[PDB]
Amino acid sequence: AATIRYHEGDISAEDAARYKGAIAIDTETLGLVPRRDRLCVVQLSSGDGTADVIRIAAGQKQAPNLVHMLADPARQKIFHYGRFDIAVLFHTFGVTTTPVFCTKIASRLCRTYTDRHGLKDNLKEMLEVDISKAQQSSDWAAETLSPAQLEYAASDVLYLHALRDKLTARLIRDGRIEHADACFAFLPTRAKLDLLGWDETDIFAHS
Amino acid sequence: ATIRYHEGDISAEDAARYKGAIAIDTETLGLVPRRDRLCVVQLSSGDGTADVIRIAAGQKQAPNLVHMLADPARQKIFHYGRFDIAVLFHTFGVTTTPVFCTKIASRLCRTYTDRHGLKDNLKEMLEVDISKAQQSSDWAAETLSPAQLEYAASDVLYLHALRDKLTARLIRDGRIEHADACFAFLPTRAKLDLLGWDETDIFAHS
Amino acid sequence: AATIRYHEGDISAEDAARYKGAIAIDTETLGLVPRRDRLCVVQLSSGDGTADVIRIAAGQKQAPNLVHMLADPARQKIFHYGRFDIAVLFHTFGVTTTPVFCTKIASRLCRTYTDRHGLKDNLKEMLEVDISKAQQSSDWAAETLSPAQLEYAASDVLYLHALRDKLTARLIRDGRIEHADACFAFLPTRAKLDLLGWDETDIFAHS
Amino acid sequence: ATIRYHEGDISAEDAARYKGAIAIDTETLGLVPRRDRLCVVQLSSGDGTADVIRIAAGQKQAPNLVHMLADPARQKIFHYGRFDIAVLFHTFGVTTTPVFCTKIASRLCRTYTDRHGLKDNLKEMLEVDISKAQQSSDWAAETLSPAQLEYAASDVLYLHALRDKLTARLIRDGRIEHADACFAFLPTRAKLDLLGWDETDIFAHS
Amino acid sequence: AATIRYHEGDISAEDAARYKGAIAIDTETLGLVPRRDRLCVVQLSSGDGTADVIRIAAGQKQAPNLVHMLADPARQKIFHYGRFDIAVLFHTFGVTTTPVFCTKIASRLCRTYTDRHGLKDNLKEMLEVDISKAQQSSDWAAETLSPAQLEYAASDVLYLHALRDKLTARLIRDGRIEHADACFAFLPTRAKLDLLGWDETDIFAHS
Amino acid sequence: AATIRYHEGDISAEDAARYKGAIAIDTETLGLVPRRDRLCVVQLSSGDGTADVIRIAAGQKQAPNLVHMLADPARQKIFHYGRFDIAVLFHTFGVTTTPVFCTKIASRLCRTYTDRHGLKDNLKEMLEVDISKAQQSSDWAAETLSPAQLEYAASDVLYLHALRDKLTARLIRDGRIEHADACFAFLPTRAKLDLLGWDETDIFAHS
Amino acid sequence: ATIRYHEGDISAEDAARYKGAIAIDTETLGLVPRRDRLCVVQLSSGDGTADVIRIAAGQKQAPNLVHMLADPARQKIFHYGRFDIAVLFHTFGVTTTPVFCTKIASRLCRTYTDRHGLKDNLKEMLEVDISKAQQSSDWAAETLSPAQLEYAASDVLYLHALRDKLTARLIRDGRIEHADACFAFLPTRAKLDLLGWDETDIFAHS
Amino acid sequence: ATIRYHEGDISAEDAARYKGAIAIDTETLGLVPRRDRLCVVQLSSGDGTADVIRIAAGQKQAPNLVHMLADPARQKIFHYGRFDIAVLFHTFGVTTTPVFCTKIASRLCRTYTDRHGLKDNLKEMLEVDISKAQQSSDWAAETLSPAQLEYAASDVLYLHALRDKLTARLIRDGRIEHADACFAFLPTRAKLDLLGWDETDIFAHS
Repeated sequence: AATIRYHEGDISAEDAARYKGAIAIDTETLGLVPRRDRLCVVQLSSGDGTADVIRIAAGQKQAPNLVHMLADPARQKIFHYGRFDIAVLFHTFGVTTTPVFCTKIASRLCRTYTDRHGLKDNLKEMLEVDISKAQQSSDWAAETLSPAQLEYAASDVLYLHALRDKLTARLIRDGRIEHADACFAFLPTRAKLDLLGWDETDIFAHS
Repeated sequence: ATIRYHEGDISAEDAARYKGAIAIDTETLGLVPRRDRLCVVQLSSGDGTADVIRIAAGQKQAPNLVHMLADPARQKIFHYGRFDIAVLFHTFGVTTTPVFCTKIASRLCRTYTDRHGLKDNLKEMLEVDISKAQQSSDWAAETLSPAQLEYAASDVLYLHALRDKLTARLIRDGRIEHADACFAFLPTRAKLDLLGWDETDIFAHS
Repeated sequence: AATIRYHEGDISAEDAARYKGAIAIDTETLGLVPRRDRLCVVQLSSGDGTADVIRIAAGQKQAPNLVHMLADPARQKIFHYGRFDIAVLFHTFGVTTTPVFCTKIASRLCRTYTDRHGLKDNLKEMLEVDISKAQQSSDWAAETLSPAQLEYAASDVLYLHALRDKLTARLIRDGRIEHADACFAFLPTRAKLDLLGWDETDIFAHS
Repeated sequence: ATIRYHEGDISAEDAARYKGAIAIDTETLGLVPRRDRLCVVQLSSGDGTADVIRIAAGQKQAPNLVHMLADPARQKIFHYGRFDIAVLFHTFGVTTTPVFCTKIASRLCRTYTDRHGLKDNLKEMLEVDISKAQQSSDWAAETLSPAQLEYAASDVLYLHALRDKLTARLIRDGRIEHADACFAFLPTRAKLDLLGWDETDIFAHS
Repeated sequence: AATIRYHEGDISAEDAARYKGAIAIDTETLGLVPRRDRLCVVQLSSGDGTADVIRIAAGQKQAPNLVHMLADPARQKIFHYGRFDIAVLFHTFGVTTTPVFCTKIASRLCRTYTDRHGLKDNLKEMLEVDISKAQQSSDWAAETLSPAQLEYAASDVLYLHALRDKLTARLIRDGRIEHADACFAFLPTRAKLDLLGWDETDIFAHS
Repeated sequence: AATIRYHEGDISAEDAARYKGAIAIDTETLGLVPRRDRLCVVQLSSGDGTADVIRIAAGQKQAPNLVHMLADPARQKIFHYGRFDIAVLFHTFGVTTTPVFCTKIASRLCRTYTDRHGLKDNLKEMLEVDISKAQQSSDWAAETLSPAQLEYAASDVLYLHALRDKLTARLIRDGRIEHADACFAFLPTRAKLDLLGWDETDIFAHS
Repeated sequence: ATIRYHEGDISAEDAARYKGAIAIDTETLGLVPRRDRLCVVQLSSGDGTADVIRIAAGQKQAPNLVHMLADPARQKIFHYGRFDIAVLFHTFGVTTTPVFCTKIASRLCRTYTDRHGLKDNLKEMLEVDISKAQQSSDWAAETLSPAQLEYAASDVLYLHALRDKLTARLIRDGRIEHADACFAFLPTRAKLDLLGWDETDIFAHS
Repeated sequence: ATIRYHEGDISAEDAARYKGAIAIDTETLGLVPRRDRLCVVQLSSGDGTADVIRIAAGQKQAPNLVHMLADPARQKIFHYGRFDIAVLFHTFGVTTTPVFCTKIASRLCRTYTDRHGLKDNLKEMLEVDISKAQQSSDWAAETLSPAQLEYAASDVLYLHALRDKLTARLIRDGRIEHADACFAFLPTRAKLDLLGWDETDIFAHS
């Protein structure tokens, strides 16, 4: 019945069964460099106002119930800036998350009247929802996640279905849903190119 | 006879020579598609001959060429297709598909150099020499010169061979799947450029 | 009698008849790239403390009463940074707005003691009028403009006659009215050069 | 006899040769008008001959030249008039009008190159070769050398022909009206430079 | 008896006679480019807590009582960033102000523990005096200077003797008084080089 | 019994005897350029909540009790950004401080989820301790240090043992203690290379 | 006979030639170790001969080479060891120690020049000429060419001599102790690069 | 006989040749005075001959040279004295005064060029050719080579003549008083550099 369902290592089968459709997802790590900074938390939400928070142990390389969800082509995974998380999940578990919807790419493609494409600003404008970023820069490898860390992790996925729905309607209205879908199809490759060593260059540029 | 010249569109007879992949480049009045009109489209089937099609100011149709560009059964090979795909969509409304880009391929496998232009690729990969002297000529000239026609043909005459060599390197070095995904995105990348995202990576934060 | 007169598609003939002289004008769009971001609103004021707000539909390419006002050489159009709006109006309707007075160019030419040439700062110093920029970055394509969007649109044109008058007096006092008038005569060409593809370069520079 | 040399001002007799447009350039002690004085003004009527006028330190009048510069009935042709118009206004108080600038014209039509200098324009458009060797000489020298006089004349001898070729390109490519509006603004752009706006586009936000 | 003695055109002989020693001085203009932006106000203080504020008219090229003070080698002129004001005064009146003490140069040479060398920060640290910069960016050519403009002009010179005295003691303590004096001797040339056309380059650099 | 024990010139033998293990240490100077800006204060703490504050006189080149502590290989010296202080101490006294632990290097090596590696931010996150930076940019050469300067100097060393202990545990947890120890072994050379003339280049780069 | 070629690992017999310091360089597919695989390791004992070891894709062991790299009794000499030490650790898991880097040495003593590459060092310090023509070749080629083998050997043949000359300069100019401390840190600097600190000095504020 | 070589200090006999202005330059181990020691001081009286003084590591005195440098009755001529004045103060504690700097003079009068180095000044102003080949040599060498001695002498042999030509231009173009004030500040500018203000103009806001 909990708003924040906590797991160690992997999601339970009962909680994975809550996800009959799209899966909202984010991760927390020790930093922005996957080969240096380990995966610490994976958080998920089915869009019903509750979330799963999964603590990932140091050195952990399998999470079979979660990994099946990530690879399942029948269920879309929704991220805000999936470029990073898709890379972290491939680096850690060897899974290519697919198919994906990225609300940051979607924001860039339809919220053409602003330069503010972060999650907090998207949720404020599109949903009139306030989230706090205070815990983004904390030690996510802690043995005991703090109440504030659990709040942040859950709130970071609780609103992604609703945000995707609003941005999808804007993309359809403004004629860019096809462009968005092509971006989402390339996103796992973009993440893998980062891991391989092209993380600071646009492969489509001249240089 | 190795450079077949056409006004406006390739003939149906010459289009029928293209039984497989189509090497393609364009020439324009500059690097800004909405400012700098398409002036030439050049094609080769990889048999050592080329078709050079001169495009008129204001021309909006080229039915035989457009059918080739849209034909999903025949790959189109470009060097830096990001630009030409945008120009072709801007001019004719056609989305060229499917594509292979030898510049993207070069960037993904020739990791030991920063020289990814066509001339350098042709020299290293094929020992073929081309001259870039006519690159900055007036492609809207009333009469294209013999030097211009030779330059335009040379930009397409070797793309099948270059594609094959770079594909072998992509296989050897493990990046053929990444290259194919880049090629699948390339028409969208070109369309995003036309809409004013030309100086930003849509996959970056900004 | 309304302070904010609302129109769909075009201004009414009765309201266009209010403009016996200069026309204060601005636009709202989906962003700063005319070939990508459609025109959404045109707002006008005759300088009497009231404004016309005209919602422009997606795909709309004619607005005959408005376009006649924009092209009428007998009535000056007053913009703050007309470089953008003149381009948007030419892109959308094919009209070359003329003649124009730009209060941003005027500010740059006479308010030589400051680097703050935006509308809010000009209105504060020159008129002791406060305006809020909160709604500048909103979805101007909304089917129902919000009360805050209507306030912003109206306030954005309500003070331009008064601002033009103050800046004109400063330009005369400080000896730069001729320079300003030459800038205003070039402004439609500058806007058209942006649309053609020179939007990021000064055509008068070496490169 | 093809380079007519004058001290201070052109003679009335030689000014009367100019029945139409006046090609014009200047030489100075550098690129900062309030620091670097005007040293030479060079003119050509487009007939293959030039007038070279040497300007003295502190000279504030040149009545025959100033009458030509202000005469609204005769166009003045410059390559990058933005600079010379400023120098002439700073020195003599004259606003040169009306003007044609071949550098603005080049930027508006030679969209396929970044080379908009005079030497490159003359080579592409006219197959005329000029040498820039004396560009960085001391133009305030007590005696101008034959090389300096040849350089100064060559900067004006071809501007009518270059104007005509670039005008044809502006017609072909649809930008003659934009060019004319730029020329109408150019004297104001030059005056804004003298006032300290030389490093900013007055039409930008900043 | 006034704290702020106002003058039009030139200081009176009676008020110039108050200055038996160093003269604290600043100017106000229409901006930072002397050939474009006219001199509007010259303000002076003898260090006794009162100031002279002299309005300079458009086109005015003489101010004989003031100019004698500026040129008088027997009385030091104290500026905060005299590089600018010395240039403006030479451009306007043809006078080379000498000798000078610049409290900004002095601050840079002895307040080596901070990057904040403006007047407000110097007065706060060295004298525990607060001044407001609100009126720095105002129209100084106004026919009627506002009460706030008069306050700003006076406060800008009221504390310069005291600031010079504190910074002089620091320069002596820390061994850099000779360097400071050499900088002050070069300052009029530095100002003149700005007017001539070297305003954006250090003449002592390679380029 | 004092929380802040004050010394002129050198620490007393009795107070040096308090340091049976690691020595927390910082300095204050007239600025960031050792050849220009003299050493003014050395502050130490044994980690018991009290500190020694030693005023260094102008021109002073010996401090034998302090220098013995700095050179003693049996006692670690703990700095936050020791690169600077190690250089200042070598420049002033000729002593090579060794061995060292730098909490800024340690922070950069383990607090990989943040870009905020200053002392104030480290103490806030790692210890929930607040310090004020108000007095960092003050005149540290004053004959009479102010109460606020004494507070700042003491608080700057009071928490370094505790910070070192927390960061050491993080470095061990995250696998980078060996990297940190190698950085600390190079740190005196890095400081000396700064003094010699390589202060603006990484000697390990290509250029 | 002066270039001994090996597949995969140096032979035990040839490793036994190395009684003292070991000059070493590598060749790769580019400058990003996790992207661009190790292709060649080249060694010299300083006797005018070299061992060139070609490394296979996916190769993770080279026992004789790794024993040399880890042997604390024999110094390894590199020019810009920061890169090669990282590549060797990434590929084989070995931490090369102890090391001398002639590029660090050059930066610490050749204070009158910005030219710290190997070719310039060899020319000034030894009057030895090497050519960099094969620097940007495909080092993963199925067969390394004679030019590639000569280039690879020349990169190690002179490092003992260069080390000796630069050591003399470090003694003369007072920086040998600083150099030795840099060499002691160099393996850590290389490991920090692999972890993503490659564009930051860990000793700076940021 | 035209290059008189000295160890440590000029002889009293050769110092007595200098009855007027003293042309002077130095050579060092690089551009950072506290890192890169003074190695050579070269002087000329303007008579076509030079004194070259080799400076030892750690040398802190040179009494005859220092007396010349401090002598207020004899001007010292440098090209970019900002550097050498700092090196001489750092090494010997002497404040060289009074000075003329031909690089400052060049910047104040050769307003039509960005080429203010010595070689370019000597070529334009005197038609004298010097070669910069030894600029980046090891000036702390145990034996200075004939090429080094020729380079060092050539840096001072023409400074009187260059000073005279640039002074004439400063007179012509109205900036001799500004130049003299710059020269009066130059020793302070050099001392501020040594104190860490070397990358900032003390007269700027920051």
